[PDB]
Amino acid sequence: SPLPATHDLHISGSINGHEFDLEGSGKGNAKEGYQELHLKSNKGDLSFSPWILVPNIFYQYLPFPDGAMSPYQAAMHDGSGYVMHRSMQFEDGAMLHSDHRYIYKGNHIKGEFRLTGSGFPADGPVMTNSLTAADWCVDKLLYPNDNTIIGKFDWTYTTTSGKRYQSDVQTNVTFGKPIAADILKKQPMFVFRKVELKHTKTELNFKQWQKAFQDIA
Amino acid sequence: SPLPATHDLHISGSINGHEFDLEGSGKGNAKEGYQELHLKSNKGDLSFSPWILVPNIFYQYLPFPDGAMSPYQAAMHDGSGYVMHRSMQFEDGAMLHSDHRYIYKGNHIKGEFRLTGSGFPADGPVMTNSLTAADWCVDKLLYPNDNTIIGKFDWTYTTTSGKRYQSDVQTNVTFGKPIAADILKKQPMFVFRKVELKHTKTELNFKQWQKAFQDIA
Amino acid sequence: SPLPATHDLHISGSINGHEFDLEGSGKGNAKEGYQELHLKSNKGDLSFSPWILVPNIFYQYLPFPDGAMSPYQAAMHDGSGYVMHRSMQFEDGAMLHSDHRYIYKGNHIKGEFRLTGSGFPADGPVMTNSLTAADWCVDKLLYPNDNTIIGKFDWTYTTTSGKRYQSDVQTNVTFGKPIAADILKKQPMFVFRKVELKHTKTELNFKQWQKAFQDI
Amino acid sequence: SPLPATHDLHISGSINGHEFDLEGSGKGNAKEGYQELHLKSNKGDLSFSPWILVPNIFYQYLPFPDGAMSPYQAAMHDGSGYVMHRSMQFEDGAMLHSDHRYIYKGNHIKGEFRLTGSGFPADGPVMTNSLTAADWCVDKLLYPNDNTIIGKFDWTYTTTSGKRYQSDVQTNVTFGKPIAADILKKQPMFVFRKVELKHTKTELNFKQWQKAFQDI
Repeated sequence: SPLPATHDLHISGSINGHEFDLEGSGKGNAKEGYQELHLKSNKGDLSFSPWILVPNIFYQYLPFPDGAMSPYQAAMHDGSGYVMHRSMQFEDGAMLHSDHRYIYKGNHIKGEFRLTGSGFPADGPVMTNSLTAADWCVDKLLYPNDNTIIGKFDWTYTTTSGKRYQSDVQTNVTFGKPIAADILKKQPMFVFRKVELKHTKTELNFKQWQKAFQDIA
Repeated sequence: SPLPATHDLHISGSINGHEFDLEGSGKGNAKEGYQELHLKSNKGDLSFSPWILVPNIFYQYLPFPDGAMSPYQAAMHDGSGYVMHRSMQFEDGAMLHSDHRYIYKGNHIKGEFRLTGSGFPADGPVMTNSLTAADWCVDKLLYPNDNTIIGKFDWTYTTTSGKRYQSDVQTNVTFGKPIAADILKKQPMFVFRKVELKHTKTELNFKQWQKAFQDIA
Repeated sequence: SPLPATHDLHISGSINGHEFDLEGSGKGNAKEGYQELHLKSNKGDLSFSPWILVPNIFYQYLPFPDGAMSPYQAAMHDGSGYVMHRSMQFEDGAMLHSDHRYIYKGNHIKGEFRLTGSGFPADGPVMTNSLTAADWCVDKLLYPNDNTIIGKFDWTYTTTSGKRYQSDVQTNVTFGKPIAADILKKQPMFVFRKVELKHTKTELNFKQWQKAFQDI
Repeated sequence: SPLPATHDLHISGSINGHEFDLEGSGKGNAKEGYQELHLKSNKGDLSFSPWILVPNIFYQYLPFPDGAMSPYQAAMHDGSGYVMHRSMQFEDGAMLHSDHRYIYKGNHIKGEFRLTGSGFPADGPVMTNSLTAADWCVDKLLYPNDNTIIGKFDWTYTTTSGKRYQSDVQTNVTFGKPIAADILKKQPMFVFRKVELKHTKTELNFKQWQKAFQDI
């Protein structure tokens, strides 16, 4: 493959015991780090805030500094691939885990994601649609061995009450083959991201900007 | 349904990116809290310690104090059911999540479990088969609303080096209908458990004893 | 050196930046695990729930099963002693850590505890004095080496709104001499405890029951 | 009240039960974020890696973007001040918490920091003095109310074995007066920092670079 230009996603699973299923497609620009995605529900109205599906709704679009391939891009490029496993531990006792798999077809990516979330309080912000936005975020990546990224960030939404809603997020990424030694010696690597989400009860339109950095200006 | 007498399990997923799949059956005694289970691999040798599959490898076998039905037993009994979502956060950066679903057929239970584990160090105790046993365990249960248990325990194995291997484990249990009000007013509830596991690279034989308690002698 | 029959406590530090200081005296039964304590404020009215000072307000009162001494008691008995370091990580972002020291004078314990708690939201149950009780509790103990206990429990209060207030609690205990081999080989050890607190803005009246168990 | 140009530190407490006490002096540039510090032990040779005292070894040196004062600096500037409470939760079960206070005398800061660390395994990198450097670091800051900062970062050292040593770090900062509205509305704020440490068993020589950012 070359760098990605387009992608689709089928994402499904359950939140508080209630099944959900979405699909759609999007595109992005793998040199800029930007991507956008449209999703539509296959099982009626979502009963939970669509914002809970971020960050889960494609780091193949993410370059590393000075136009280098991120390990994600490299793994797409030679076709050896990777999977991700993410955990979100919310401050109010909720948990959401996800598994991420991909199939490549030239410069197009097909994502299959499975999520399980539970323990969202009936009156907390996820079940009342009270999440309003996700804060700008710094992701910290380390490679504890040659085929794994352990990444972390503190994830916060703003909400309608003005109180933020917090979780600890950890993403373990497992590669089909060794990450290039030149990527492995620049640790830690950070990535600054911004997202937007417009949404109804049945549809999402998401956009994301990403930029990797070892150091700041 | 009545109380369970027998069960089978199909359990599958991936550990460090490597797929695994097991099935088998067992039985137990729902008044005593005891159950045993035999499992066999459908995909060759496990490349990870089988002990990592405990606690994941049926609280329907668990009575509450003085022969009362546990909420698990009650949910089987009227057929309204429940699911579980468990998270294990290991001290060395590994994570393992699981989703648990059941189907009842009279006094027989069919479990379908899906697990994703990742970030196990190549030289840590899971990938070297160095777990030797699981410590006796106290599970602490609360019901933050009428259809959910949030349970927790500190989970430790002994290992061949003599160092214990630790994780934080949280199990969120989501019920199809409200838990009985008489169960909901006895919080917290604790459960003392013991397990044994004999195993090879392709087969497991597990046993478990459980006893619920609000207070001790 | 005898098992403890009476004790004093001086506990101080700050909560959300506001200094506090209490002292008092109590007693208990080291064969049974029970003790009780009275504390009075030296700096005016407490600005936070006094319940936040539990569990921090003496495991020298705790025996082990079958009349054995707990490690806490043995270290009092030989004078070698120990310190505790405790951390409470609250679900709403607050943190409270404490440092515990003791002087023994025959059967009397003097505690000097220093505490820093911070980050408690102005409308949370601690700052609105809305905590009503602490749930009964199981403490899981391990000894990762011969002079250290690492213990954990999930700590929950009931509150006036009905919704519980939770924290993760880790207590590390460090001994001046090795723990006896016979205690070391019985792991985990669990301890079941119940507490009561009656309080006003200046005074606390605390009781506790505790009992070690390995199995039920 | 001027921005800081020099500072002293007295830092004490215990690690694994062993008391330690250091003092010294340093300086820095409050327009640039840099500061450096020298510390000397008053109680003999340290029995643990001196790296464990970082990050704990002065954000009054930290400016905010475009020459604005950080909240730390503004609270020095008006004399209203603040305290910090920090917690480090290590991957191997150790815990280290600290309490930070300051006295200001014109452009000079006096710090008094109290620390308790415990649970560090005898064969871990802290007790074998095997920590070699601290990774560069991004601190995420939020203000859940008008006098409080709640900050977090994942803290990692490199060690002689090649394997990193990790901890979760939460710092709660409490202000004697409200933070300015204009600082409050810019959340999150991030801070990028680099540190160096040269040390012997009795002496530390510490430098730090820091720079706030909202975006890159």
